[PDB]
Amino acid sequence: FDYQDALDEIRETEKFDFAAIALPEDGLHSAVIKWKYASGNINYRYRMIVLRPGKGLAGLVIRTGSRKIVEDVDAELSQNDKLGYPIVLSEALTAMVAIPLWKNNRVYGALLLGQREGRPLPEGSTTFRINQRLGSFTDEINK
Repeated sequence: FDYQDALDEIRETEKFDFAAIALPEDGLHSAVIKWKYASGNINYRYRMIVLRPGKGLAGLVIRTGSRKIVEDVDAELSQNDKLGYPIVLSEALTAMVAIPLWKNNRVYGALLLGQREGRPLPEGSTTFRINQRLGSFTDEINK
């Protein structure tokens, strides 16, 4: 209440083509990660993404608890990497920053900021800060 709006603000203000939030959800005998919120999406395929623990770009970020930066998806990610990151394929991202969302002293979800069509990541994305901009969540800085 309301994460969609905040997501739009960040994407609109920081000038990204795409933004999304990954959060934990209850599954049968296993918690899963889904892309619950999205801004500037080109289709609705991301809604169908269900990730087992540790999997996907979101899972990589949740596991390491530190941000992941990809200036150029095409050149930096292997075929295997790309296949294992469905939202990247689904949204046609050519560059992206993924940031761990921390609730309390625990890594919780992930914020993805992405670009399309070869548009570079905005200058300063490397030290983008979640705190006081996404409700309760903070990033890995000061952890």
